[PDB]
Amino acid sequence: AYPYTGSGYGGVGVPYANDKVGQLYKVTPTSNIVDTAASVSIFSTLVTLLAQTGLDYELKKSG
Amino acid sequence: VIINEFDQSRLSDKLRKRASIDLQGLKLPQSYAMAGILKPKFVMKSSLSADEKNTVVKACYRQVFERDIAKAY
Amino acid sequence: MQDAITAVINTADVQGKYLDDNSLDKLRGYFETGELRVRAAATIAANAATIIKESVAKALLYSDITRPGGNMYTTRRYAACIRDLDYYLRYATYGMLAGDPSILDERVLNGLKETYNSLGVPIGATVQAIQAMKEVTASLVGTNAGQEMAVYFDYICSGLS
Amino acid sequence: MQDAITAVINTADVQGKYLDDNSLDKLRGYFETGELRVRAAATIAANAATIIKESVAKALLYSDITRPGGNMYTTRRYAACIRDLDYYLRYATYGMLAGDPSILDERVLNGLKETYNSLGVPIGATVQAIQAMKEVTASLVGTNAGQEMAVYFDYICSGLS
Amino acid sequence: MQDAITAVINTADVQGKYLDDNSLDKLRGYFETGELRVRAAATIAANAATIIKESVAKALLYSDITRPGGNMYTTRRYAACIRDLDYYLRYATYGMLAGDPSILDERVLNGLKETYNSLGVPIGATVQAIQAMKEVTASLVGTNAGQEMAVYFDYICSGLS
Amino acid sequence: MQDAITAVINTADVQGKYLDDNSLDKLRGYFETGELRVRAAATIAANAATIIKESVAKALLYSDITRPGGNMYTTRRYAACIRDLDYYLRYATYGMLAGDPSILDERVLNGLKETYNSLGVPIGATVQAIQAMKEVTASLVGTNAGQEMAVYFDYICSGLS
Amino acid sequence: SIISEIILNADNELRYPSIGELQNLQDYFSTSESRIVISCILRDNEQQIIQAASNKIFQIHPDYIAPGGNAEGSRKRSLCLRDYGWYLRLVTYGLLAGDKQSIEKIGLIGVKEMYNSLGVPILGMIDAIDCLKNASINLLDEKQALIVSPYFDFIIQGMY
Amino acid sequence: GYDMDGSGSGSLNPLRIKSSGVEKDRRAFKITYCLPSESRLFTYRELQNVYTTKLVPFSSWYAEQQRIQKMGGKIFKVELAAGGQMRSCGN
Amino acid sequence: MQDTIASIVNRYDCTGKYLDNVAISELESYFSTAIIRLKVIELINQSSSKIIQEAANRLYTEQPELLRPGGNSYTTRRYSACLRDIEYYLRYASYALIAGNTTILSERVLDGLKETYSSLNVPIGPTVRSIQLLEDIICNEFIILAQKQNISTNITFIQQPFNYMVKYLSEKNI
Amino acid sequence: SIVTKSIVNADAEARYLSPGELERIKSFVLSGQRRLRIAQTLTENREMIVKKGGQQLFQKRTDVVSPGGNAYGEEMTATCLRDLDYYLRLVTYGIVAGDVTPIEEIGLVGVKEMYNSLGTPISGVSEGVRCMKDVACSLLSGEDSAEAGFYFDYTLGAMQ
Amino acid sequence: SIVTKSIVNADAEARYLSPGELERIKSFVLSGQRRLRIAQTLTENREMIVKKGGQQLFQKRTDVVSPGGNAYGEEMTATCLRDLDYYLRLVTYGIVAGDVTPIEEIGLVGVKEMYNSLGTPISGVSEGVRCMKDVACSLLSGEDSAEAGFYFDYTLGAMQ
Amino acid sequence: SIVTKSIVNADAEARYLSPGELERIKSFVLSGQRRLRIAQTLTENREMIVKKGGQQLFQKRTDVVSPGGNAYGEEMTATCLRDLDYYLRLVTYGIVAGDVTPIEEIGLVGVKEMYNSLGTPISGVSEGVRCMKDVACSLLSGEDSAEAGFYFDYTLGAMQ
Ligand SMILES: *[C@H](C)[C@H]1/C(=C/c2[nH]c(/C=C3N=C(/C=C4\NC(=O)C(CC)=C4C)C(C)=C\3CCC(=O)O)c(CCC(=O)O)c2C)NC(=O)[C@@H]1C
Ligand SMILES: CCC1=C(C)/C(=C/C2=NC(=C\c3[nH]c(/C=C4\NC(=O)[C@H](C)[C@H]4CC)c(C)c3CCC(=O)O)/C(CCC(=O)O)=C2C)NC1=O
Ligand SMILES: CCC1=C(C)/C(=C/C2=NC(=C\c3[nH]c(/C=C4\NC(=O)[C@H](C)[C@H]4CC)c(C)c3CCC(=O)O)/C(CCC(=O)O)=C2C)NC1=O
Ligand SMILES: CCC1=C(C)/C(=C/C2=NC(=C\c3[nH]c(/C=C4\NC(=O)[C@H](C)[C@H]4CC)c(C)c3CCC(=O)O)/C(CCC(=O)O)=C2C)NC1=O
Ligand SMILES: CCC1=C(C)/C(=C/C2=NC(=C\c3[nH]c(/C=C4\NC(=O)[C@H](C)[C@H]4CC)c(C)c3CCC(=O)O)/C(CCC(=O)O)=C2C)NC1=O
Ligand SMILES: CCC1=C(C)/C(=C/C2=NC(=C\c3[nH]c(/C=C4\NC(=O)[C@H](C)[C@H]4CC)c(C)c3CCC(=O)O)/C(CCC(=O)O)=C2C)NC1=O
Ligand SMILES: CCC1=C(C)/C(=C/C2=NC(=C\c3[nH]c(/C=C4\NC(=O)[C@H](C)[C@H]4CC)c(C)c3CCC(=O)O)/C(CCC(=O)O)=C2C)NC1=O
Ligand SMILES: CCC1=C(C)/C(=C/C2=NC(=C\c3[nH]c(/C=C4\NC(=O)[C@H](C)[C@H]4CC)c(C)c3CCC(=O)O)/C(CCC(=O)O)=C2C)NC1=O
Repeated sequence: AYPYTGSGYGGVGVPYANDKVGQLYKVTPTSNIVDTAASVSIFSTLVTLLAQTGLDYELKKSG
Repeated sequence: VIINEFDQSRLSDKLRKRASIDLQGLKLPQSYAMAGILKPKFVMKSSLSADEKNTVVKACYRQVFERDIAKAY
Repeated sequence: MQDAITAVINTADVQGKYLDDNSLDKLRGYFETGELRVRAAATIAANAATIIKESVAKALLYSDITRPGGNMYTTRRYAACIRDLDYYLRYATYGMLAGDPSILDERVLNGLKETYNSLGVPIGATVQAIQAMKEVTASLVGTNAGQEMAVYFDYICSGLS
Repeated sequence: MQDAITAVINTADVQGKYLDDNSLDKLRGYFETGELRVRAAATIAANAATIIKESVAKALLYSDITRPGGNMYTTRRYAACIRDLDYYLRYATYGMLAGDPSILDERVLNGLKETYNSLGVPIGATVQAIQAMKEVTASLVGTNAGQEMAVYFDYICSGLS
Repeated sequence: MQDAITAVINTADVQGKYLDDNSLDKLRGYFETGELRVRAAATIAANAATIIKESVAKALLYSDITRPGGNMYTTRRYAACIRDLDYYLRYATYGMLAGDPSILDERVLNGLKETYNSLGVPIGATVQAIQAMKEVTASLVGTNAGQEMAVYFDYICSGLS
Repeated sequence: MQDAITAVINTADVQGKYLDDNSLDKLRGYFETGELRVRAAATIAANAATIIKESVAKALLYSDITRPGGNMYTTRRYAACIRDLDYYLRYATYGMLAGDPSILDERVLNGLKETYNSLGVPIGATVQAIQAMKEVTASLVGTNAGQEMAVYFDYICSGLS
Repeated sequence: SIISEIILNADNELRYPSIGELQNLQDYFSTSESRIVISCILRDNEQQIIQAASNKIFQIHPDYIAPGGNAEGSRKRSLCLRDYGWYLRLVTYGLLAGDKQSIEKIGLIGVKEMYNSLGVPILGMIDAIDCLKNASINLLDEKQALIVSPYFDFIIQGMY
Repeated sequence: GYDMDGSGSGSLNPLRIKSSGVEKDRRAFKITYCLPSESRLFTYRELQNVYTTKLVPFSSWYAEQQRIQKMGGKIFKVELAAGGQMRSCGN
Repeated sequence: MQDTIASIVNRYDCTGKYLDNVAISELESYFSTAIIRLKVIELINQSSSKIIQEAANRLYTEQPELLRPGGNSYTTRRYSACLRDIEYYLRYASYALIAGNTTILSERVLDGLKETYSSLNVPIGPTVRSIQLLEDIICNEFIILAQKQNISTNITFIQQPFNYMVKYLSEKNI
Repeated sequence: SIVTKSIVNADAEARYLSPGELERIKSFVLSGQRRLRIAQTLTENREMIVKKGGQQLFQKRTDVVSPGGNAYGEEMTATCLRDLDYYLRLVTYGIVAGDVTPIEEIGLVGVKEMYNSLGTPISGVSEGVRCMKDVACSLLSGEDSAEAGFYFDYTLGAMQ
Repeated sequence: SIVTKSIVNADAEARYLSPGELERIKSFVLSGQRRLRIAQTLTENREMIVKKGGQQLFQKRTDVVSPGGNAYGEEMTATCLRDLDYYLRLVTYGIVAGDVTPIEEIGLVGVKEMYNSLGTPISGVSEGVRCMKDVACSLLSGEDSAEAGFYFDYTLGAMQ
Repeated sequence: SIVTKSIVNADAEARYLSPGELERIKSFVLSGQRRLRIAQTLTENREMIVKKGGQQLFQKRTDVVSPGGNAYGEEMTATCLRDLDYYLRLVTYGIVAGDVTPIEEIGLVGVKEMYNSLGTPISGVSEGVRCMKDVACSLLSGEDSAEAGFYFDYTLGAMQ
C-alpha cells in the first residue's frame, strides 16, 4: 500500500523517487511570486500595485 | 573474431588537447590504450541500487585519501 | 547562519544606526541565558544515544514500519532512520545554543520535505519521533532548557509538516 | 539495477515469506532461457558495427537529415549520432541478458529526453533508427532472441517517445 | 560564438549555397569597419579602469545604494558590483570587435537574470550603470565607435531588462 | 605539530606515566608566559607590513640583488621575495605562540634548502633578511617578547644554514 | 574567423586582445578584397574542378568504380561528386574566414568515424583532396596557389 | 583567504575570477545547466549524463557559472536555496 | 619556449643594457631568414605523412631486427607507437625551425626523454637514426624546391633542430 | 560572533560541540556585561574619537587634504570623517560580537579593491584608524583599552 | 590543544590569529591552575578510581568475567583493569590539554576496529568508563566534577 | 612574440601550424624592419626622453618631490628617473618583440606589490610613463608614434 522506492533489493522495485527515472532533486517547475501572480487573469491589480510601489523587486527575491 | 577484426578500421588515435596555453598536447593510438585491463570508472546517479552507491562512495574515499578510512579505524 | 547577537547587529546595521538601548536589552537577554544554554548543550551531548534509543523505542518500533513492507524494513533503512534522528537532535542543539533557528533553515529543512516526499518517508511518524525526542530531551535538561529545545524541535516539526 | 532473479527475491522478500513454488517456477523459467540469452549476447557482441552500419543505412541516410539543414549534417553530428546508436545497442543487450529493463531506466533513459529536447535531436528519427536496429538485430539472432531484443528496443523507443 | 564572418558562413552554409554577391557585400561592410573597431578596442583596453571609475561615480555612488540598506552597502558588495561592471565592459568590447552580439548571448546574458533576481541585485541600477559606461566609453572612442559600443551596451541592457 | 602542552603530554605519554610535578611545572611556565605571547602575536599581526618593509630596506635594497643580474631583479622576483619574508614572519609568529618550533620543522624548513638551492635563491641574503626581521620585530614587541621571537627567527636561520 | 580565434583566446585568458593580435586583425582587414576575389574565382570554376578532379581520382584508383567497391553505379558516384562540391565549399569558407574553425568544425571532426561507418576507405579521401587541390591550383594565379594551397593540406591532415 | 584581497593586474596571482564569498560562507545555488562537451570526439572518452542539477557553494558559484558559459552550456534555473539574502553580517 | 626574439631580449635583460647594433643585426638576420623558414614549414605541412612513412621504411630496412621477436617495434601495437613518436619528432622540429631557437625542443621534448626510453626498454640507437632519417628527407625536398624558386641553397638552419636532438639523445663516446 | 564560529566549526566536523568549546562559550557569556560597557563608552563618545582622530590624521598626513588630493575640500573631508565613523561603528560591533566577523564581513572583505577603485590611499585609512585607536585608548582603562584597542589593531592589520 | 587547534585553523586559512581566537587563548591560559588542580586530584586518586570502577563494572556486568566472557581469568581481568587505567590517564591528559585531541588521538581514533579485532565487547568498555566517571565525580566538587565528568562523557560518546 | 604565441597555441591544440596562423607570421616578419626602426630611435634618444619626461612629471606633479613625498632629495629623484629609464628600456623590448610579453614579465607582473612595498604612489609612476609617451610621440611620425605610443598605453593600463 505504501511501497518504498528501491532500485535493487530495496523492496518492491518501484523506481527510485516514485517517478519514471530514478533521480531526485529535479529542477523546480514553479516560478517566482510576481510571475505566478502575473500569469493568472485575477491578481492583475496586484501586479500593477507591486509594479508601482516597487515591491515587485522584493518578491522576486529568493528568500 | 580474427576475420571480424581484420575487416574494420585503424580506430581513432586519441588526441589530448589542453585548454591552458602552457601545457603540451600528445596523441595516443587507440591500439595502445586497449591493452591490459580497463580501469573502471565509478558513476553516481540519483537512481541506482545501494550496491552501486556504496561502490562509488567507497571509490571516492580511495581516490581522495589513498586508502579506505571506513574499513580501518 | 546567525545567532541572536548577529541578528541584533543585522537589524542595527541595516538601519545604519549604532546600538541603542533596545538592542542592548536583547544582548543582555542572551547573555543572561548564556550559561543555561551551555549546560543544556552539555547534557544533550552526554546523552544523545539514550535520547535516540528511548525515542525510537517509544515512537517507531513494533509497528507496521519495522514490519516488512514498512519504510523501516531492512538494516539499511533502520540505520538511515536513526541517523536522521541523530541529525535532528544535533541541529536542534545548534539552534538552541545559537538562540536563532536560521541554521535549521540553512542546513536541515532545505529540501528535506521534497526529499521525504520523494522517497516515501512518512511525515507523521517522523514528526512523532521528533516529539518523542522532545519529551525525553526536556526530561533530561529540565524545565527552562526543555522549553528552549522545545521551540527548536517544534521548529523542525513545523518545517517538515 | 535488477535481473529477473533479483526481482523474484524482491517480491518474496517484500512479502517477508520464503521462496515458494511459484517463485521457483519463475527462476526455472529464467534458467531455461539463460543459454539462449547468452548466445544472443555473443552474436550481438560479434556484429555490433554491422548492426549500426546497416541500421543507419536503412533509417537515416539519403534523406533530409544528412542533407544540409538536417541534424546529422556535418561530421561531428554524424559521429555523435552513430555513437549514440552504439549505446542503444549495448544497453539493449544488457537489458536482454538481465531479463529486466531496469538498466534502461537507470543508465539510459535518465536525462536523455531532456538532453535531446535541449539540443534539438529529433525524437522521431531516433526512434526509427532504434527500430532499424531492432530489425537488423532480429535478423542476426533469429526469431526467439529477436523477440527478446524486440522488447528492450521497444522499451527504449517507448522511453524517448 | 560567432563574428559577422562566421554568421555569413552560417547562413550561406545552412542554405548549402556558396558565397554570393550579397554575402560578399556584408563581408566588405565588416572589412571596411574593421580598423575602426580595432582602434576602438585598443582605446577601451587602455582606459578600462577609468571607464568603470567614472561610470560608477556617475551612476551609483552617493545614493540610496551605497547608503546603508542599499545593495552596494558594504565593501564586499561594492567590490562585487565593480567586478560585474568590469565584465560588462570586457564582453561589450568583444561584442563590438566581433560585430555580432552572440557572445553576449552565450557568455553574459545566460543565467544572469536568474542570478540577480535570486540575490536581490536591482536591475534598474545595473542598467543605469551600463548606460553610464556607454556615455563614458562613447566619450573616449568618439562618435562612430561610440555608436558601435552603444548598440552592444544597449544589447546588454535589453538583455537584463 | 605540537605546542608546549602537547609536548608535555608526549613525553609523559611515551613514558606511560601520568603527569608528575615536573611536567606541571612546565605547564605552569607556559601558562605564566601565555598572555605575553598573545600580545606579542597581536602586535606582529598589526604591523607585519612595516616589519617586512623596514627589513627589506635594511637588508636587501641598494645592492647587487636588486641591481640587474641579481635575484630580486624584476618585479615578479621582488614580489616573490617579499612574499617569502611574509611566510617567515607568519610562521615565526606561530612558533612563538605555540612555544614549540615543531611547526617550523613541518611546514617551513622541510625541503626549503633543496628548493632555494634548486631555484638559485641566495641563502646568505635570505638569512640576513630574516635577521633584519628579528631586529625590527624585537624593536616592536620589546625585550622579553623580542627574545622569544628571537629564538624562532634564529631557528629558521639555523634551518636554512 | 581570425576574430573568433582572438576573442576566444582573450576570453580564456580573461584579458583584452593584445597589441600583436589587434595588428594582425588590421592586416587581415587590409587583405580583405583579395580573398573575396579568390572565392569568386573558385565559385566560377567548380564543375570543371569536380569533373577534372574526379576523372583524375577514378583514374588513379579504379577499384572504387568496380563492382564490389563503394562507388559503383550511378548514385554512389553522384554522392562522391557531391562530396567534392562540399569540400570546395568548405575551402572557400576557410579562405573568407581566414582560419580553420569552419573547416574543422564542419568537415574534419569525426570525419574518420563517419567514413569508417559508411564503408568508405579514407585513403581515397586523401587522394581525392590531392586532385581537388591540383585542379584548383590549375585555375588560380601564381601567388594565388600559394594562398589557397595550405587549406587542402590541412584537410588532408584532418583525414590522416 | 577571502578571494578579494589584493586583486590582480599587478598582484602575482595570475588573473583568475574572484568571488564575493565570505570566509567559509554557507550559501548555495540550486542550478540547472546542460553540457554537450566538445572534447569527446577527439578524445573518445566514455559517455556521461550531461544534464545535471546541483547545489553550488555561493562563494564559488560565480566561477562555476562562468565556466559553464565558456564551454557552451546553457543554464535554466538559478535559485538561491541555502542562504539568506542582503544580510550585511553573518554570511 | 622563447624564439630568437625573446632569446635576444632575455639576454639583454640579464645585462641590463639596451639594444645595440649587434642586437639589431642579429634580429635583421632572423627577419631575413624567416621567409625561407616559412616555405620549409609549408613543405613539411604538405608532405608530413609521406616523410614519416619514408623515414619509417628506411628505419626498418636498415634495422630489420626491430621486427624480429627480440626487437622493439615487433608487434602491431609497438609499431604504431613507434610511428607516433616519429610524428612527434617531425612536429616539434618543425616548431623549432620557424622559432629558430631550440628551446622548445629542450623544454617540451628532450627533458626526461632519455629517462622515458630508458624506462620502457626503448632502444636509443634506433631513435637517433630515425631523427636523422627525418633530417635527410627534409633536406632533399628543400634542395629540390630550393632550386625551383632559385633561392639561397644553404640548409644549416634546417639541419640545426634535428642535429640538436641527435646531440642531446646521444650517449657521449669520444 | 564567537558562538557562531564555535558552531560552524563542529558543524563542519559533524559532531556536537566539544567540552572545550562549551567552556569558551561560558567564558564569553560571562564576559558580556564588560563588553557592553566598552561599546557603551565608544558609542557615547563617538564624536570626540572621529573629530580628534581626524585631527591627528590630517596633522600627521597633510597629503590627502592638500590640493590635488583625495580628501581635498569640505565635502571630501566630510566623507573622510564619515568613513572613520563607519569603522568606529564596526569596531563597536566587533566588541559586542566577541569576534571580528562583523568587522571583517561588513568592512574588510574587499576593502582594498574598493579604495583602489576610488583612488584613495589605503595607508591613510590605516593611519586614521590608528589615530582613532589612540583616542579610544585615551578614553578607556588599561585592560579595557587593551581589548578594544586590539580590535582596532585587527582593522589595522587588515588595511596593511 | 586549544592553541594547536587555533594555529592549525588560521594556518589553513593562511592568516594570523583573529582577536576572537586570541581571547580564547587568554581565557585558556588564565584557567590553567584550576585544570592542574583537577588533574592533580585524578592523578593521586587513580587506584581508587580503577579499583572501585572495576568493581562497579563487574558487578553491573557479570558477562565478561563469567566463564566464556572475554575477561575470564586472573590475567584477563588484570588486562581489563589495565585498560581502564589507560582511559583514566588519557582523561587526565585531556583535562590539562583543555581539549580532547590527546584523548582522541591516543585513545579513540580506531578503537572500535581494535576491540573488534580482540573479541572485546566495546559496550562493556563504555560501561567501565562510566563507572570510573561515577567514582571520579564522587571524589570532586560540583563544578569540578562537571568539567572532568564531561571529559569522561566525551570518551563514552566515542565508545558508543 | 607573435611567433611564440602562435606556437604555444597550436601546441596546446596539439596540431601543426594552421593556414591562418602562418599568414600572421608572414605579416609579422614583413613588419620587422619598421619595428627595429622605432626601437632604434627610442634607443638612441633615450637619454633625452628620460630627462624631458621627468621634467614634465615633476612639474605636473609636485607632490612626490615636495618635502614629505617619496622622491624628495637628490638621491630619491635620481632613483625616480632610474625607474623611468627602466620602463623606457622595457617598452623598447616590447616594440621589437611585437608583443607585450617582455614588458609584462619583466616589469608589470607583480609591480603593484613592489611599489606598495616601497611606499611609492603608482599613479605618479603612470604619470611619469605618460610623460615619456608624450616626448616619444614628439620624436616620431604619425603612424609610427601611434604604434609605439600604444605600447606605452599598455604599460599605463597596467599601472592603473
Ligand atoms: C542519431 C541516431 C541521432 C542523432 C544523435 C545526436 N546526439 C547528439 C549528442 C549527444 N547525445 C548524447 C546521448 C547519450 N548520452 C548518454 O549517456 C546515453 C545513454 C547511455 C545516450 C544515448 C549526449 C550526452 C550528447 C552530447 C554530448 C556528447 O555526446 O558527448 C548530437 C549532437 C548534436 C549537437 O548539435 O551537438 C546528435 C546530432 N542525430 C540525429 O539526427 C539522429 C536522429
Ligand atoms: C541533518 C541534515 C540531513 C537530514 C536530516 C537528512 C535526511 C535524509 N533521510 C534520508 C532517507 C530516509 N529517511 C528515513 C526516515 C524515517 N523513516 C521512518 O520510518 C521514520 C518515521 C523516519 C525518521 C524519523 C528512511 C527510512 C530513509 C531511507 C529511504 C531510502 O533510501 O530507502 C535521505 C536519503 C539518503 C539516505 O539515507 O539513503 C536523506 C538525504 N539528510 C541530511 O543531509
Ligand atoms: C561599512 C563599510 C563601508 C565603507 C568603509 C564604505 C566607504 C565608501 N567610501 C566612499 C568614498 C570616499 N571615501 C573617502 C575616504 C578618505 N579619503 C582620504 O583621503 C582618507 C584616507 C579617507 C578618510 C579617512 C573619500 C575622499 C571618498 C570619496 C572620493 C571621491 O568621491 O572622489 C564611498 C563612495 C560613495 C558613498 O560614500 O556614498 C563608499 C561607498 N562603504 C561601506 O559600505
Ligand atoms: C560573465 C557574465 C557574468 C556576470 C555579470 C556575473 C555576475 C554575478 N554577480 C554576483 C553578485 C553581485 N553582483 C552585484 C552587482 C551590483 N550591485 C548593485 O547594486 C549594482 C546595480 C550592481 C553593480 C553594478 C552585487 C551586490 C552582488 C552580490 C550580492 C550579494 O551577494 O548579496 C554573483 C554571485 C557570486 C559571485 O559573484 O561570485 C555572480 C555569479 N556572473 C557571470 O558569469
Ligand atoms: C560538409 C561536410 C560533409 C561531407 C564531406 C559529407 C560527406 C558524406 N559522404 C557520404 C557518402 C559518400 N561519399 C563518397 C565519396 C567518394 N568516393 C570515392 O571513391 C572518392 C574518393 C570520394 C569522392 C571524391 C561515396 C562513394 C559515398 C557513398 C558510399 C556508399 O554509400 O556506399 C555521406 C552519406 C549519406 C549522404 O551523402 O547523404 C555523407 C553524409 N557530409 C558532410 O556533412
Ligand atoms: C601477429 C601480430 C602481428 C601481425 C599479424 C603483424 C603484421 C605486419 N605486417 C607488416 C608488413 C607487411 N605485411 C605484408 C603482407 C601482405 N602482403 C601481401 O601481398 C599479402 C596479400 C599480405 C599477407 C597475406 C607485406 C608485404 C608487408 C611489408 C610492407 C613493407 O614494409 O614493405 C608489418 C610491418 C613490419 C614489417 O614487416 O616490416 C607488420 C608490423 N605484425 C604483428 O605484430
Ligand atoms: C591508550 C589507548 C589504548 C587502549 C584502550 C588499548 C587497549 C588494549 N586492550 C587490550 C586487551 C583487552 N582489553 C580487554 C578489556 C575489557 N574486557 C571486557 O569485557 C570489558 C568490557 C573491558 C574492560 C573494561 C580484555 C579482556 C583484553 C584482552 C582480551 C584477550 O586477550 O583475550 C590489548 C591487547 C594487548 C595488550 O593489552 O597489551 C590492547 C593493546 N591499547 C591502547 O593503546
Ligand atoms: C625592471 C623592473 C624593475 C623596476 C621598475 C624596479 C624598481 C625599484 N625601485 C626602487 C626604489 C624607488 N623607486 C622610486 C620611484 C618613484 N618615486 C616617485 O615618487 C615616483 C612616482 C617614481 C619615479 C617615477 C623611489 C623614490 C624609490 C626609492 C624609495 C626609497 O628608497 O625610499 C627599488 C629599491 C632598491 C633599488 O632601486 O635598487 C627597486 C628595486 N626594480 C625592477 O627590477
